[PDB]
Amino acid sequence: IRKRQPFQEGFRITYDDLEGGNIPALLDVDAYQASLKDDTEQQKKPVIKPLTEDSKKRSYNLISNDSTFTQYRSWYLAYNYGDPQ
Repeated sequence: IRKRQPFQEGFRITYDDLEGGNIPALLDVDAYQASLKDDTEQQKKPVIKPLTEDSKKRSYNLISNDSTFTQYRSWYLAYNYGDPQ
């Protein structure tokens, strides 16, 4: 990663600098699958279920419970999808 204007000094990048580059959460595959399949055993699939914690119950630090984004942010993500302006 380099700085487009290079001669002006300094190159520091902080969390606030990655506007709009918030990393999407990972959906709960198991949950979706299960739901659909037992609906099958009986529609009404809680696809939605962004997963909150990992196996060892380590949090993914979601921005909120009813959102699809985590407090994690990435530079790559931003340069590619963030605001071009």
